Amino acid sequence: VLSEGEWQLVLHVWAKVEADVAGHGQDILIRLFKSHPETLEKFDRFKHLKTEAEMKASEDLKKQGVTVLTALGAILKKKGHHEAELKPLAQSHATKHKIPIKYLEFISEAIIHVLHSRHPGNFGADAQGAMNKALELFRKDIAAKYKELGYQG
Ligand code: HEM
Repeated sequence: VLSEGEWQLVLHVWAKVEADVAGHGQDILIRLFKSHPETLEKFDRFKHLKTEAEMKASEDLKKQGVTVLTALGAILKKKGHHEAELKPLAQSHATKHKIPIKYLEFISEAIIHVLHSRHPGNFGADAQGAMNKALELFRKDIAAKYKELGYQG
């Protein structure tokens, strides 16, 4: 369970993401695909992209980055009270997209990497620890839902 002070560190860096969620989403997805290229294979819409340049020019990838980060932002703003938000997300990602917990760890690592690079003014050590806690809680609750849904993540 996160403290309110930890939630505020999470929400204060998310406020900067929201200055330009599209640009942050491009950076985060591209970082994920460069660090863990196997994850790109899950996105049938744009798994054909070969280079970071193609990735940056992809309108579909940009829209996906907005979709991801906006859904995650809604979850974070619930400050752990995210049962309703996790239901459809767990179901689609367990059953339709088939995203292992290991890949949610990968995208969490990409989010932390991009925030560390872009936002040193709001992502010092304490803030990064709070974000890690929030993302661990997200993955913990998602993994429990995966099991309820019949998916070993
Ligand atoms: C913070 C973690 C994540 C969040 C909040 C998130 C959120 C979403 C949302 C809102 C959608 C659209 C609605 C839906 O299908 O449920 C979506 C679609 C999708 N997600 Fe995720 N996602 C996350 C992580 C991942 C990861 C790590 C992968 C793959 C490695 C992935 C693969 C996909 C795919 C393939 C789609 C369908 C894209 C398409 O329409 O072609 N997701 N995600």
